[PDB]
Amino acid sequence: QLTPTFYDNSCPNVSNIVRDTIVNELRSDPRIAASILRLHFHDCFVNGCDASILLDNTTSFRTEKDAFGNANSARGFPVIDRMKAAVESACPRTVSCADLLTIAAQQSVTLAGGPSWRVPLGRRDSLQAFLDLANANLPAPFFTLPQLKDSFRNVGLNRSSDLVALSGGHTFGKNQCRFIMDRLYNFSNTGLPDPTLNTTYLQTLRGLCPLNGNLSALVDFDLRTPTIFDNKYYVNLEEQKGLIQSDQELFSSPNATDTIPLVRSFANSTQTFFNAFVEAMDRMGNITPLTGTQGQIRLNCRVVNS
Ligand code: HEM
Ligand SMILES: [Ca+2]
Ligand SMILES: [Ca+2]
Repeated sequence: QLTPTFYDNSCPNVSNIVRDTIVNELRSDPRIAASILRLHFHDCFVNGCDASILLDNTTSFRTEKDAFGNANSARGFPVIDRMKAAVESACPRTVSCADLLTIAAQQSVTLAGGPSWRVPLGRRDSLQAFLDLANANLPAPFFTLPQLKDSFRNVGLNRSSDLVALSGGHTFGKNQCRFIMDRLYNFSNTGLPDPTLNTTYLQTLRGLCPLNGNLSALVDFDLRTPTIFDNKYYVNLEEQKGLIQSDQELFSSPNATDTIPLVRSFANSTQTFFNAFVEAMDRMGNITPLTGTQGQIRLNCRVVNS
């Protein structure tokens, strides 16, 4: 069983070292907190939170970094290497990369103004990476609500609260124009924009992402508070201002009978959202972990120990 006190004797300073690393990085890269939370999400949705996403290519298995949901998108790997080295110096061969990334995600959320809590620990590192599984399990922005629900259920998160609360991760961070081009100019082959996108915001987004423009251009997920972790993401949805299709469907999908009340509840109360986010985060962090003597305590998060 995972426990928040796992390193209280072997490495009581691990959380502080992780925090310091992120604080320093945030000065030159204000997007790193968001990037790190996303790395944890993409780690957990593929064979569980086992740091499999951190592994680089080998001649026997491909890296998950080349998955459709990670390639030219996932970032912050060098920052993880940095905190891992700092932690390895303070506590040799003690903290797994899987746990390190989990702590990094929580600290990132807190540093951005979100809730503060101690995450369950005791996870161990995978002996391989899963590219095919990553391509199959990571949800895409063009997924319908039923598809989003299916994706979460597939990895073990059955609750609509899991989906709505965790989607709150889009309260900060960046998104490439490529992922909303259809919503802006030709949605579902209708030759028209997505009707669930506020028309005033549509104009703004079209200006940032013109047709035939730079598809890699970045746009803020939350137009209200782009870098602050808060409940503004849900207020946006209520106004049809969710950035990607998967965001807005939580409020506008024909299948949103169960998610709409959750969106409203989180928009109406920061406390309600924060409580739900921590609850959902710990549930995601509990997805099929390797524990005890299973797996290893990876020394270099990019490669399996030898
Ligand atoms: C519900 C399904 C979800 C879908 C389809 C989805 C999709 C996306 C997409 C398309 C991007 C943009 C990537 C890019 O343009 O490079 C992204 C970024 C991001 N996502 Fe999600 N996401 C989902 C759930 C989540 C969850 C559960 C979390 C975390 C709890 C999360 C956290 C983030 C963050 C923080 C960013 C910004 C990362 C950065 O700026 O580096 N996402 N997501
Ligand atoms: Ca994983
Ligand atoms: Ca925000």
